Amino acid sequence: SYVRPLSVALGETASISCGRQALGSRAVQWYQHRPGQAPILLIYNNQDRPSGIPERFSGTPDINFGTRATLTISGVEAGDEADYYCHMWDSRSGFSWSFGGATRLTVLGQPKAAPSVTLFPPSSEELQANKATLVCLISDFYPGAVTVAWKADSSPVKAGVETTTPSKQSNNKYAASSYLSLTPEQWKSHKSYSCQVTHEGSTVEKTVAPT
Amino acid sequence: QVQLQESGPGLVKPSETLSLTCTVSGGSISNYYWSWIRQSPGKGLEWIGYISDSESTNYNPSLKSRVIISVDTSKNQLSLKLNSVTAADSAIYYCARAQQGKRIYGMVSFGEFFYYYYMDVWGKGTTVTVSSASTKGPSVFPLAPSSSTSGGTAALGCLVKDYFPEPVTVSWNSGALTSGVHTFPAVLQSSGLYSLSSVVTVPSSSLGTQTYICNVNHKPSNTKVDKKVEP
Amino acid sequence: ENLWVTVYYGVPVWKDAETTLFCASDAKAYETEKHNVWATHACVPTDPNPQEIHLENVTEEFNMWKNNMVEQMHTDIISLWDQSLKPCVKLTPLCVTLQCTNVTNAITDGELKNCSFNMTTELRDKKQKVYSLFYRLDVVQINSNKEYRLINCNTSAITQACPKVSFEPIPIHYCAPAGFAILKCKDKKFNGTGPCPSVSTVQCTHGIKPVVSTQLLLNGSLAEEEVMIRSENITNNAKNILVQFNTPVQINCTRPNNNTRKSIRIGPGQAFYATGDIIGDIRQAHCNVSKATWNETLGKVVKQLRKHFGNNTIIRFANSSGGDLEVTTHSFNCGGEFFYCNTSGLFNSTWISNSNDSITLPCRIKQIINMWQRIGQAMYAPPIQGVIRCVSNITGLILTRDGGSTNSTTETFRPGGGDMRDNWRSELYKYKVVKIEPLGVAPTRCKRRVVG
Ligand SMILES: *[C@@H]1O[C@H](CO)[C@@H](O[C@@H]2O[C@H](CO)[C@@H](O[C@@H]3O[C@H](CO[C@H]4O[C@H](CO[C@H]5O[C@H](CO)[C@@H](O)[C@H](O)[C@@H]5O[C@H]5O[C@H](CO)[C@@H](O)[C@H](O)[C@@H]5O)[C@@H](O)[C@H](O)[C@@H]4O)[C@@H](O)[C@H](O[C@H]4O[C@H](CO)[C@@H](O)[C@H](O)[C@@H]4O[C@H]4O[C@H](CO)[C@@H](O)[C@H](O)[C@@H]4O[C@H]4O[C@H](CO)[C@@H](O)[C@H](O)[C@@H]4O)[C@@H]3O)[C@H](O)[C@H]2NC(C)=O)[C@H](O)[C@H]1NC(C)=O
Ligand SMILES: *[C@@H]1O[C@H](CO)[C@@H](O[C@@H]2O[C@H](CO)[C@@H](O[C@@H]3O[C@H](CO[C@H]4O[C@H](CO)[C@@H](O)[C@H](O)[C@@H]4O)[C@@H](O)[C@H](O[C@H]4O[C@H](CO)[C@@H](O)[C@H](O)[C@@H]4O[C@H]4O[C@H](CO)[C@@H](O)[C@H](O)[C@@H]4O[C@H]4O[C@H](CO)[C@@H](O)[C@H](O)[C@@H]4O)[C@@H]3O)[C@H](O)[C@H]2NC(C)=O)[C@H](O)[C@H]1NC(C)=O
Ligand SMILES: *[C@@H]1O[C@H](CO)[C@@H](O[C@@H]2O[C@H](CO)[C@@H](O[C@@H]3O[C@H](CO[C@H]4O[C@H](CO)[C@@H](O)[C@H](O[C@H]5O[C@H](CO)[C@@H](O)[C@H](O)[C@@H]5O)[C@@H]4O)[C@@H](O)[C@H](O[C@H]4O[C@H](CO)[C@@H](O)[C@H](O)[C@@H]4O)[C@@H]3O)[C@H](O)[C@H]2NC(C)=O)[C@H](O)[C@H]1NC(C)=O
Ligand SMILES: *[C@@H]1O[C@H](CO)[C@@H](O[C@@H]2O[C@H](CO)[C@@H](O[C@@H]3O[C@H](CO[C@H]4O[C@H](CO)[C@@H](O)[C@H](O)[C@@H]4O)[C@@H](O)[C@H](O[C@H]4O[C@H](CO)[C@@H](O)[C@H](O)[C@@H]4O)[C@@H]3O)[C@H](O)[C@H]2NC(C)=O)[C@H](O)[C@H]1NC(C)=O
Ligand SMILES: *[C@@H]1O[C@H](CO)[C@@H](O[C@@H]2O[C@H](CO)[C@@H](O[C@@H]3O[C@H](CO)[C@@H](O)[C@H](O[C@H]4O[C@H](CO)[C@@H](O)[C@H](O)[C@@H]4O)[C@@H]3O)[C@H](O)[C@H]2NC(C)=O)[C@H](O)[C@H]1NC(C)=O
Ligand SMILES: *[C@@H]1O[C@H](CO)[C@@H](O[C@@H]2O[C@H](CO)[C@@H](O)[C@H](O)[C@H]2NC(C)=O)[C@H](O)[C@H]1NC(C)=O
Ligand SMILES: *[C@@H]1O[C@H](CO)[C@@H](O[C@@H]2O[C@H](CO)[C@@H](O)[C@H](O)[C@H]2NC(C)=O)[C@H](O)[C@H]1NC(C)=O
Ligand SMILES: *[C@@H]1O[C@H](CO)[C@@H](O[C@@H]2O[C@H](CO)[C@@H](O)[C@H](O)[C@H]2NC(C)=O)[C@H](O)[C@H]1NC(C)=O
Ligand SMILES: *[C@@H]1O[C@H](CO)[C@@H](O[C@@H]2O[C@H](CO)[C@@H](O)[C@H](O)[C@H]2NC(C)=O)[C@H](O)[C@H]1NC(C)=O
Ligand SMILES: *[C@@H]1O[C@H](CO)[C@@H](O[C@@H]2O[C@H](CO)[C@@H](O)[C@H](O)[C@H]2NC(C)=O)[C@H](O)[C@H]1NC(C)=O
Ligand SMILES: *[C@@H]1O[C@H](CO)[C@@H](O[C@@H]2O[C@H](CO)[C@@H](O)[C@H](O)[C@H]2NC(C)=O)[C@H](O)[C@H]1NC(C)=O
Ligand SMILES: *[C@@H]1O[C@H](CO)[C@@H](O)[C@H](O)[C@H]1NC(C)=O
Ligand SMILES: *[C@@H]1O[C@H](CO)[C@@H](O)[C@H](O)[C@H]1NC(C)=O
Ligand SMILES: *[C@@H]1O[C@H](CO)[C@@H](O)[C@H](O)[C@H]1NC(C)=O
Repeated sequence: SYVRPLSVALGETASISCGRQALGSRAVQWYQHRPGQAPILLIYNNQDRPSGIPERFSGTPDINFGTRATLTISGVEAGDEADYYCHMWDSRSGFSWSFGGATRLTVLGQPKAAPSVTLFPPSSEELQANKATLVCLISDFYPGAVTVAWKADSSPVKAGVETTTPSKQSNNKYAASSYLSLTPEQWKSHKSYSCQVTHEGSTVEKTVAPT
Repeated sequence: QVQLQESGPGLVKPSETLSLTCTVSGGSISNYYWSWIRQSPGKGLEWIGYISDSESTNYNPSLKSRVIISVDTSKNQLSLKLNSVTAADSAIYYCARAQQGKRIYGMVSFGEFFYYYYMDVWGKGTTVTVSSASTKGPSVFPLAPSSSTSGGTAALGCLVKDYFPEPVTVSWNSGALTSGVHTFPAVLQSSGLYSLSSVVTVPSSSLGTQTYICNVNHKPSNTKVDKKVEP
Repeated sequence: ENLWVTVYYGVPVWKDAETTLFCASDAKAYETEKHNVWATHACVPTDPNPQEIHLENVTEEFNMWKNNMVEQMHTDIISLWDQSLKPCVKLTPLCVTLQCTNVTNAITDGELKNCSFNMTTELRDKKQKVYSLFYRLDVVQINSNKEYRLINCNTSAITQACPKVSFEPIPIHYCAPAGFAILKCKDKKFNGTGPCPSVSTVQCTHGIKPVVSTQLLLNGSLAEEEVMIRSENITNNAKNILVQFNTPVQINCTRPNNNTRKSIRIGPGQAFYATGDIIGDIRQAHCNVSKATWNETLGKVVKQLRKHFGNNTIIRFANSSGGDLEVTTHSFNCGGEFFYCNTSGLFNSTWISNSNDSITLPCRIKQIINMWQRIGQAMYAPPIQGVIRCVSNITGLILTRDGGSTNSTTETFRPGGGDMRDNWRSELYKYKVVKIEPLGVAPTRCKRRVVG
């Protein structure tokens, strides 16, 4: 149905159990999948890793029955964090079409990174189009949990606010963006507009004003 | 040494036939197997079917009634066709090269061997949305530099107003500038159209003028838009 | 010139006699596991050293086919089987209707069946629904889910072999009482019947293992020098053919399935041993036989075969074609499970003009058995835990001709097992029972002291 969570300290090895354990002799495939990217198989046969894969990942051979297919990751790092699927093929069960239930690997103890916020006022060409959007961009922040509150002056806006859920980038840090839709007349009326981003206990505020 | 390229519409009306094409450049289609996998948001990835080198199909029982897989001999491409699609059929679609393995736990003559498959090479993946809503070309507005941190450093960007559907590809100077680029994921507004932003971090000494232009492409809209950005 | 009769007591004189023999076997404490049916609680221990006394000049006629030691041993095995079955649990309530499904596999192959059924508990009023694993041969269908019954329930009652007793054959020495003796033919080239030039006398036979077998003979004794062909009459097709090897072939039989035993209580004291679910792969039982050695042994057989069929003639081998399933397959017991093997791969040959590659034989398994053509009380062999693997010497064979055909054109040999006694004859061919008549009267020139 849905994903099972796993948490590991940074730099410490981890074992990933496989659901629907086999009834007879089995050949298991371990796939590494990142959301939005192409899945990479780490182990096609239970021992066996394709070329290019680091030696840190390993799986159990079923030399003697009774062993449980697990995925061992040594030197756990940020890049290891991901979703891992366990494709099972045993002799007793028939054709196994579905992959295993996903396993969300999270790496604990990662160093937190302050968010880099950049607020952009609406373009003049957008104002000619009779529309206005304030664009608040947040990059390179971990852990990926932020709250965005918009202010005009003192006042909060609370309307026309649309924010993306944070998404991981190649930096292994998260990235989120917030859009405040406004009418050009409302943009000209107020003195300045402020984007407030709260990350953990800290809070960063950026301000922009009409020309 | 094998490359897979997924090409398709990216948007299909509900209750219509979806088609996709997966071109292979590394090797002949008739030596290895091929398979289709789809990844829908909020769910695990799903194996839907595979095709053999000798052109023998086999489908997942859940979708068996609606899926047809084909492979072309003249072109190293394999096609996927899905009938009576709905909003759930919309997902990221991957085609992958599957190799066959034989696992023997007893003696072969009586049986006691089962075949297993595994996909070593994957394509980048094409996204497909299913909705009655029409296509909407993007509106590109430049984001002027604030003039931001005591230098080097300053930031500019491009805004892609509401469009449909995903994805939008963004390059800068036709791929000439790669450093400092960061294209954020789009937001689905209550309007029903996505909106994204793309920023570049450059030194204020670079200004000016370095003549920074951003290029935006929307495959469903059939429109390619280039916009100049300046203070 | 005057001759008088004189009495001599203890003269070496004997006559052919049939008497009641008794058992003898060396004592193994076996304090851990006990009570194999043949050794019983007791069988008389063997003498520390047996005495085999050669008889110079003595030539005695033997007939292995008119031997009574065979019939005695036959009735002894049968009676021993019944004596060991009496105290064990009889499965009269196990004839409930069974709802059975196949054991899980991808359906590329599957004999064995998963059977659920009701069963009386210990309290008379309460009932339990339990499940057991049954091989296909033990059960037959009547009508739905599907519905099944045990094959025996319409022919006879059934009783479960006690788990402690072992079916392993141990050597049993047949001994004659005082006043009788056993004569042993030591002729290497000895035909089945006829005058034996080299004869010795013994009080007890050698250690004979009562191996219950069909087709090929197992764990027997090997003839020295040439292999031996023994029949009651060679030219008669109806009479079987006994073959004894000089070199033993090796045969390995394994049941790879890693079975489990489930003890379900079916009454006060009573306990049925159901077959639990298999652990691991589903593999069927088999036996390999080295193709090279079996080709050599088959070659030596046909060399001795042609000595009775012409120096040149077509001698071919075919599979069994007569009778029910229990006579068509090489039936035997290994570790407590009863194996039944397709032997067609061993007897598919034709002989004319004078890698490892081990042959493999498929073997099915039955848990309900009626050996020695027994109609009536059947036996349920309890399941054996773990994987089974036994190595056996195959020392002999039992063959049969096809009979009516155009003579001397081609000769065809198929394996048969018409009777179980032929297995006893294969090891009793050399022994014979006689009674000592120690009273001899002869004339000498000796007279007793006159009364007058
Ligand atoms: C009576 O007589 C009959 C007839 O002789 C006899 O029948 C035999 O019974 C045996 C068991 O009783 C049975 O044995 C098993 O045999 C399996 C097959 O062995 C052969 O093939 C394999 C594979 O060959 C492939 O792949 C190799 C590896 O890359 C490759 O080099 C070859 O080129 C070949 O590829 C080619 O052919 C493929 C088709 O198979 C094709 O797909 C390819 O495209 C290519 O064309 C060889 O490795 C052997 O050398 C033999 O040649 C064997 O696979 C199996 O054991 C495994 O399973 C056991 C239990 O399930 C485990 O306990 C054991 O450890 C093995 O598991 C290991 O390997 C598997 C798969 O490789 C892996 O999934 C596991 O994780 C585990 O890996 C670990 O060990 C391996 C190596 O051992 C290491 O590499 C890893 O790093 C891990 O450490 C059993 O060995 C036999 O099949 C059967 N024979 C026949 C012909 O019937 C019967 O036994 C006799 N019985 C009596 C009466 O005594
Ligand atoms: C032709 O001749 C050949 C050669 O003689 C025959 O081959 C023989 O084949 C036999 C199989 O049918 C085989 O017998 C068995 O061998 C098994 C393997 O032995 C291994 O271990 C020994 C060490 O002990 C090694 O030396 C050897 O090399 C092997 O590695 C044994 O495991 C078997 O033991 C059991 O079964 C018999 C009868 O069923 C019992 O009498 C015996 O006590 C064993 O049973 C107990 O233990 C098992 C263990 O799981 C339990 O499952 C079972 O319930 C029993 O446990 C209960 O009882 C004990 C004792 O009271 C108690 O402690 C416990 O708590 C429980 O209550 C068995 O011995 C022969 O070894 C093999 N011959 C040779 C020389 O190896 C061939 O069959 C012949 N052909 C024909 C047609 O007959
Ligand atoms: C089984 O059946 C066979 C055949 O029927 C029996 O063999 C016969 O045994 C009888 C009695 O033992 C033999 O009769 C006697 O023969 C001896 C031998 O003659 C001597 O001279 C030979 C010529 O030089 C010489 O080669 C012989 O060598 C043999 O014998 C000695 C042992 O004595 C041995 O050590 C050597 O190696 C040789 O093998 C031998 O020296 C002969 O001497 C006898 O005469 C004497 O004995 C009688 C009493 O028996 C006495 O009355 C005389 O006055 C004289 O003193 C006697 O003739 C017969 O030859 C054997 N062979 C036949 C009949 O063909 C055998 O005994 C049976 N055994 C059993 C267990 O039933
Ligand atoms: C012959 O036929 C019999 C039926 O009479 C089979 O016996 C059944 O075997 C199945 C196995 O497929 C058993 O089903 C399993 O039951 C387990 C019992 O649950 C216990 O644990 C829960 C807590 O989780 C307790 O609340 C409960 O009281 C029990 O103590 C389940 O745990 C199993 O669930 C697992 O498998 C499912 C499969 O979809 C997964 O989705 C789950 O996540 C989990 O991994 C499972 O449901 C059944 O109970 C057996 N019945 C009986 C009467 O024995 C034999 O197996 C069959 N044999 C052959 C050879 O065919
Ligand atoms: C057929 O299947 C049965 C299962 O029903 C199987 O019996 C099992 O064998 C295993 C052996 O692998 C037993 O497991 C052992 O149990 C003992 C009991 O305490 C433990 O001490 C053992 O621990 C050792 O092995 C570990 C392996 O990781 C080591 O890490 C450890 O340090 C010890 O050295 C071990 O766990 C199991 O108890 C039995 N179960 C039963 C019910 O008998 C049988 O072996 C199978 N046979 C075949 C031929 O496949
Ligand atoms: C168990 O397996 C047997 C095969 O050994 C199945 O028997 C078959 O049943 C189908 C009915 O769907 C018939 O068409 C076939 O002819 C049967 N084959 C044989 C060899 O008899 C049986 O249906 C299976 N039962 C279950 C419950 O799975
Ligand atoms: C007992 O039941 C068996 C079935 O298990 C009967 O065997 C059948 O006998 C008939 C003869 O009328 C044959 O045509 C069938 O082929 C037999 N079936 C099998 C599976 O062997 C047997 O006749 C029954 N005996 C009695 C006395 O009722
Ligand atoms: C075993 O060999 C003996 C020879 O000692 C056979 O006995 C002879 O058999 C032939 C015919 O086969 C008869 O003509 C002779 O009269 C028999 N001789 C004696 C002394 O009885 C015996 O038949 C052979 N047995 C088999 C089964 O071939
Ligand atoms: C039956 O099994 C025995 C042993 O389990 C086999 O004997 C082995 O033969 C191989 C040669 O292939 C030798 O390397 C081993 O050393 C032997 N083992 C022993 C204990 O001597 C025998 O070959 C098997 N026979 C068949 C027909 O399968
Ligand atoms: C024993 O094996 C032989 C050959 O392996 C089996 O003969 C086969 O019989 C089936 C019909 O039952 C035919 O379709 C096959 O063509 C036969 N094989 C050959 C090679 O001719 C025989 O049936 C087996 N015995 C049992 C009881 O299954
Ligand atoms: C199985 O047969 C073999 C013959 O290959 C037997 O091994 C021989 O045993 C006898 C004693 O009975 C020795 O004189 C031989 O030297 C042995 N042969 C070899 C090659 O060493 C083996 O004992 C038999 N196993 C049984 C009867 O259980
Ligand atoms: C078990 O007994 C019940 C009676 O309570 C019956 O309804 C059911 O069909 C029985 N099940 C089988 C497999 O015979
Ligand atoms: C030997 O067998 C043949 C059958 O071919 C038979 O006619 C003959 O009477 C038999 N001879 C004896 C003495 O039994
Ligand atoms: C004997 O072999 C024939 C093939 O000639 C086959 O049809 C038959 O089933 C076999 N019988 C046995 C009992 O193996």
